[PDB]
Amino acid sequence: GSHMQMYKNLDLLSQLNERQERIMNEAKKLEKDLIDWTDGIAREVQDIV
Repeated sequence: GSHMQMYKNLDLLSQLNERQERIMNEAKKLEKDLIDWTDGIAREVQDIV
């Protein structure tokens, strides 16, 4: 009845939380790639200069 409807809706959090964890993972990835890019370019430019 009303309670099961309520529980099914509360349970949609599962999918939303999956998405939140994906986006957080992609932000961490991006941060690490930006750092590694910057460090890698600096080493290369130092090699040139």
